[PDB]
Amino acid sequence: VAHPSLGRGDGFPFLWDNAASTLDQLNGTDTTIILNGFNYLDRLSMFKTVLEGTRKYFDSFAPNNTANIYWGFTIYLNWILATGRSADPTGHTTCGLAHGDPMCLAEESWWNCIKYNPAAIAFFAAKKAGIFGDVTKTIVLAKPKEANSPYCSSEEECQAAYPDVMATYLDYFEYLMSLEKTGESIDMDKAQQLLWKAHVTSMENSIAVCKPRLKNYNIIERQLDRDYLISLLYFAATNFPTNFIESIKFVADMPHRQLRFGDIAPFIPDMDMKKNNLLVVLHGFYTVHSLSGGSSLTHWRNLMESPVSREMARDMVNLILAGTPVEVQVELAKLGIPTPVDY
Repeated sequence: VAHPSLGRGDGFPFLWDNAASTLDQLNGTDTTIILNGFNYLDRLSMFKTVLEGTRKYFDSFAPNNTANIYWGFTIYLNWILATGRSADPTGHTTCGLAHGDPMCLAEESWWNCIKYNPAAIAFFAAKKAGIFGDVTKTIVLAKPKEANSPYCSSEEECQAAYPDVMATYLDYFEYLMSLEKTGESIDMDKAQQLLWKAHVTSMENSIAVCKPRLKNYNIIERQLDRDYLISLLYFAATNFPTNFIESIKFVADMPHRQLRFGDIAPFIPDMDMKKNNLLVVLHGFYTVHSLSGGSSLTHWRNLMESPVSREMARDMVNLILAGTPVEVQVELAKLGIPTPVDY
């Protein structure tokens, strides 16, 4: 069974070796490639194939492709599986439960809802850019069952429903492809900024359509979900790295199980101090955001235009990841955010 932070045991995702490295290895026929977006292993392949296709850009920094910035959502896929957050929370199907199909990722899961596109649409953008080489096969995606679903099931449908999402992931992969023609080395800060801009665009394009799924969870776990999504917008503006090491550091500090009535951070007794602390912090970003009418995020983005501000903001993120109990509003003030007051 998948471990929340360790994956299969060493940090790499559960069933890492079973996922495809190249499009050749995916199931299909001679004119089609078949992917089930609602299956863990196929989603893992959507990540792994891009990781193998982009390996050459990050090779001189570290072994085993661990400097690649595509690890972020790859590691979070393992975490949503390991913690039961991809399973059907309604009780209407056995999708994702141990007595049903444990690989199945539920349509009604809020986590699956927000994380689907950074797998699938990003995969299409990579293909279009030529990350995979030329590919004559047609991609066929398993279809959702809900009518008027937020989950798109083809290249054209995804393009039409989420055009900005497709475009921003494309910008990232097009920038990587340009390194082969300019005969230049990779600008890490610029590449990271490009990938973050796609992730953020995806989150923002999915927030309203995935919102109703929040109601399938109790109020404590549900507020964590909001806490997380809002916090991510703040973390992205800092250009914090989404490589292997940093991603492992984040999921280690995330709760290992779904929350329930009774859980109040930082006094959750089956979690270490680093997890309890991260939960307080996530809610701290939500509170600043909420009390300011979202205006703190706008200020934060403007301040994060400066590379020196971004470096200082990443230092605060490292303190937080180490378990240091910093007050978010007080730190944001120190970096020049006017901090709101409750009325």
